[PDB]
Amino acid sequence: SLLTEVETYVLSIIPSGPLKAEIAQRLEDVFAGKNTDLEVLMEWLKTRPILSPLTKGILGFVFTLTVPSERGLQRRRFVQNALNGNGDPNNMDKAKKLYRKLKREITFHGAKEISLSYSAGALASCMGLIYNRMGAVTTEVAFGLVCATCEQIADSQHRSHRQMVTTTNPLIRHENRMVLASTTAKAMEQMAGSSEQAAEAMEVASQARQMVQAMRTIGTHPSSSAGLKNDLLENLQAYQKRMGVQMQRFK
Amino acid sequence: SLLTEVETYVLSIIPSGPLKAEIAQRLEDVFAGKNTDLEVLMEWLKTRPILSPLTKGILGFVFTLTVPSERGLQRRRFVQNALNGNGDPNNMDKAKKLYRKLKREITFHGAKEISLSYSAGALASCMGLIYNRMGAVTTEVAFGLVCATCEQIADSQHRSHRQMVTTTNPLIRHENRMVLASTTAKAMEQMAGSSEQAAEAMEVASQARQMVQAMRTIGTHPSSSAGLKNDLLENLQAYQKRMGVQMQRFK
Amino acid sequence: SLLTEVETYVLSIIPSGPLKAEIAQRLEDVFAGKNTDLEVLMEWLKTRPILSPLTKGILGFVFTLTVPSERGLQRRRFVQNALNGNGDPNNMDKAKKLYRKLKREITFHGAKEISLSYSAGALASCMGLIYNRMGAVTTEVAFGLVCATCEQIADSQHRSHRQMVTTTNPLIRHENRMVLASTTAKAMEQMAGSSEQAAEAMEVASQARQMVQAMRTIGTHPSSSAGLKNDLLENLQAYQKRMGVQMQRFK
Amino acid sequence: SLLTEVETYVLSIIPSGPLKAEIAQRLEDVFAGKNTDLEVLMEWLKTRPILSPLTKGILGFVFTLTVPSERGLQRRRFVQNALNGNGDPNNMDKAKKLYRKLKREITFHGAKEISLSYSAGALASCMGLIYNRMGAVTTEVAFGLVCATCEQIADSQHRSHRQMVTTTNPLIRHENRMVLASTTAKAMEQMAGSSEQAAEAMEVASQARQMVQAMRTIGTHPSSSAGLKNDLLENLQAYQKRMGVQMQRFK
Amino acid sequence: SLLTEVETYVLSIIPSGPLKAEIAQRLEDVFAGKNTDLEVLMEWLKTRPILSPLTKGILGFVFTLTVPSERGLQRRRFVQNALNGNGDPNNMDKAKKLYRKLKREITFHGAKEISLSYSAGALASCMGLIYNRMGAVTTEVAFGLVCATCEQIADSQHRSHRQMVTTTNPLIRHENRMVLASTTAKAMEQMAGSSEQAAEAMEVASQARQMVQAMRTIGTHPSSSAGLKNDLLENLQAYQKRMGVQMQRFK
Repeated sequence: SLLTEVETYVLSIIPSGPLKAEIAQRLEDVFAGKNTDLEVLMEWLKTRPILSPLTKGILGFVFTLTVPSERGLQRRRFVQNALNGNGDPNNMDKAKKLYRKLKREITFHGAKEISLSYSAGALASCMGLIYNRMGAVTTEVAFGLVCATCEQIADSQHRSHRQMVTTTNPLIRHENRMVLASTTAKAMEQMAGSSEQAAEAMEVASQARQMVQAMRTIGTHPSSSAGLKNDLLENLQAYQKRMGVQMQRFK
Repeated sequence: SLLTEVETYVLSIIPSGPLKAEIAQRLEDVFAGKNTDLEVLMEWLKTRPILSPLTKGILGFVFTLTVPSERGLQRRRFVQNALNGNGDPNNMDKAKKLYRKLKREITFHGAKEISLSYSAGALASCMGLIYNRMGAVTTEVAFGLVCATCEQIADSQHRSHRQMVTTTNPLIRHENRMVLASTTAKAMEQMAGSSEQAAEAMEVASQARQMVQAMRTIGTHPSSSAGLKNDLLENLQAYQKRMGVQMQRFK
Repeated sequence: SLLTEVETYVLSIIPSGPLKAEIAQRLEDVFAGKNTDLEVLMEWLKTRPILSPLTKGILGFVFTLTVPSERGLQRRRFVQNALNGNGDPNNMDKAKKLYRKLKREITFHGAKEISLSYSAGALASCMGLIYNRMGAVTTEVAFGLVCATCEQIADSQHRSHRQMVTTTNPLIRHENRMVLASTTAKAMEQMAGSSEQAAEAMEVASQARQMVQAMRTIGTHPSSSAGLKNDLLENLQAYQKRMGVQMQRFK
Repeated sequence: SLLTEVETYVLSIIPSGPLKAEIAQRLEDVFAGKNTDLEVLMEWLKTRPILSPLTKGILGFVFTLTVPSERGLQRRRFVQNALNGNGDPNNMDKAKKLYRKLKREITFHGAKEISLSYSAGALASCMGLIYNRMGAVTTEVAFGLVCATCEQIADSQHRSHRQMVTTTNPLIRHENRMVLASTTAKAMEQMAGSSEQAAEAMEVASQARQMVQAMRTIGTHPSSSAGLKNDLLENLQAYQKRMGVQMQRFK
Repeated sequence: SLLTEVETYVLSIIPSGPLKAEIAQRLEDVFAGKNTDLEVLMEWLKTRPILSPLTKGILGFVFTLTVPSERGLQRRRFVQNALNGNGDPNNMDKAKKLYRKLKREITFHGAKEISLSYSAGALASCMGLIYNRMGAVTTEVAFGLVCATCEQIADSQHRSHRQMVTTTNPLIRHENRMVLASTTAKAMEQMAGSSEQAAEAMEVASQARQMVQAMRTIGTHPSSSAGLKNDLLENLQAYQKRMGVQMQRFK
């Protein structure tokens, strides 16, 4: 498919959080064709929290093609300013070399290959060029390009969140055990509320949010959070395993 | 048959999604002869999301012949501009060589053979020529041509989605496991709602949309989605197997 | 028909507004033959707002032929001055070449063809010549000429409102969202007042005129009008859809 | 359209306030053709509050063309003095270069293009020239010019209200929170009075005008207005959201 | 906006009290355009209580431009005498340097910038110069100047009410607790009288005006007013919180 190969190369560049859980409803209802509007979506996406201007741009290049109409309205400025890359003079023709190449392709992987064998930042300049003409580059090709633009990025993270240096301090490794549990427990309040019982594991999750409120409220020793996530899951490995979704995945 | 050999060569060029699930209702109700209009259909098809201008053209060449009347109205422009191919001077006569050949045939496969033994892009120029005269080429022949025009395309994809290069990153292979499940689970909410129970597998599918909302909401590790689609199907391999449609097909 | 092929080639040259909604009642009641007078109509048409002197002329050449009598009164001057084209010496005979050609035809499309294969401005000189003799050119032929004179114009706009350059500023794209809604909402006050309820959507439309009065009265940010028309229609997609006319056409 | 592309390029140069909410009723009833007079309108527009003499001039060049008659009365002086630009000798011919160019055009965007590729202040000199002859420049062309004259202005603001330097003082940032709320609350008294209840949110808005009267009456600390607009909207996000217009737009 | 950026730079220079609560109704009804007169307003503003002659002048320079007419009457003398600054010979040309600069600008922030990069008292001399000619300085520019003139002032206070030296005496810190409460309680009598109950918190506020009358009537010890404001608010944190405006803002 082609729409389950674009959300994948688009949702993998966004940080993890309720932003990515909302965007993935907009992208969903955009493809399906619900009653939606663009300038609503582009304003909601310009005010946003943490998001690279490049990443606010790609999602503007996406929602402008996918939407059920050819509005052709004022090409919004946060995108056109985002995809130039602060005007690098050394790729103005390189993008045009690519824009004139991609004008010839008709399939998806034909473009993603050509665009991968290319720089990691001049692709945006082509995307900011297609965001001004969009005349002979069909949308399948363009999705081949953003899937390359966003794969050069996703590899930038995979070479980063693997080259990390884990922490030695206990204070920080105490809070990480509290965050993960207080976070994981807030989800389980939601994953259960849409179920039939919603009364045995909504509580087992709430108290592990209270117990974490207490440690911060008491100044407890960092040797107390040890085994807090995995001890939460075990207590609702019965209710929220078959009367819920599943477990041994959140850890 | 002849109408179950035209939807096949027309629905195989369109990307996969709710577009193709809607088009295949328009093509259905067009052949059957329900109360339908053309300029409605041609406007709805001009505003559309991802679709090659060539592919917006073929479907205009189809719906103009299949519709229960000979309107002969203004030959809409997105088609006539789409099927010329940006005016290639090297096939103006080659199409006319074909247009004068196809004028002689009376059967379907007689045209699809002749049109296959020919270029992959000059066929459109003939189709844009039949879209201006349509005088001695019966509709059976024309359907022989679009079935060739769209088989040269469907082979272009089969030589593309087989020459692909699978991904190595886990972030991207984490999202693909979320998309496929969140997508597959949205269908099962629909394939069940038209059934008698609609209450055991509509939930088993909804929670696997919630559990996927949680991972994005938590930033879970990419080793958690492993076995999420096939683990969904197993939990409604009982309800949505005999009280539904069938399974072990979606994977 | 012949009168539904003259209002079409005459109402397509007039700008959009209450002028065109009034003219199309005069042209209607002229053909039907209601109790009407000419010099009333020609005075009302000389004082008018935005209208090309050429376009004030064609409508004088129309209403003078269509009216239920052969007055033959003083050929009013705003027309005769409008159709000469500021006295081009290079078409005085070309029009007379056409006036002597059109004297031979008896059908409509026979004239519209001959007059199309001709200049875009010497046609008026023929029309200003027929506006002085009108002796052997039957009215069917003359309507063949104005339908050509006004098709050379309507193509001038189609090559203009398609070659436009959309706006980038938000202030201007903020007001356009206010105009379209405040305009569209004034119509819906009228399209509902001639109905049975006239009380649920007359209000839903009035408040969206008040909310737009407020933004101008407050100096609101240009990211507030986003989704104002389409948000209006949705709120009276229930009342003014079946207890009214129809929708999803105004957008 | 052409009248929804003139109010947009005319209402975007006027400051925000009840002036712009009144002008946009005059421009509305002028196009529609209600019983209106010019010298009333030109006197009402000469006495006015804050408005650039240039901006008082453009609206005189507009209302003189749009009005349902060709009065041709004494060309009022606040316009003719406004559009010369204090007699710049370096554009007397440049305007005449433009006046002789625009005499040839028949469409709208043909003029707006030509007039954009030109100075930002010599356009007025052409407009003050058309305000003295108005002989071969049709009104469509002239509206193409004011839409350019007023786009050179609207870009002057967009390069100004974006280059602003936000305030650091709390006293000033205390009053801005009071103005916006006391202003926004006065509108909501009006947007509700034309509704059925007009009794739950007319009060919720009035008290937030009283609470702001109190701070000025008490000399309250600048850390009290923090969250006053958005706290107002929340209290009538129930009444004045569906029994009114809409919200989350005024902020 | 431009009128919600002038009341802010004008109401921030006036002391806090019923003066500022009245002025902010005059400025409001001036912009909106109610039936108002100038010489009424300028007399009411000349007799006034505490107000710097400079501050009585700026508000005369404001109300003279904002008012719906061009009276051009006798330039009232309390302004013209106020804005010269007791005739400083060392800025007669500096203002004229500014008056000739500001004659060139057309936008607001363009003037406020230029006028900020300038003295804190020669701005008035320019304002007293514009109060005599007002010929080529549009009102938008002038409002750019008073917004600078009054920002040099508002910073003078922010460098004053922050450099204060708090009091050590208890007698004075006893009365301040009585004033704030007796003042705050008089407002709450008003903020409640425009509500539905006006009977539970109008009394809770009146008695805290009586209890303060008693201390003055008894000569009570300064350790009795401690916790009088915050103890008042708590007793009508129920009535005058949802059946009123809001609280925890007055402290």
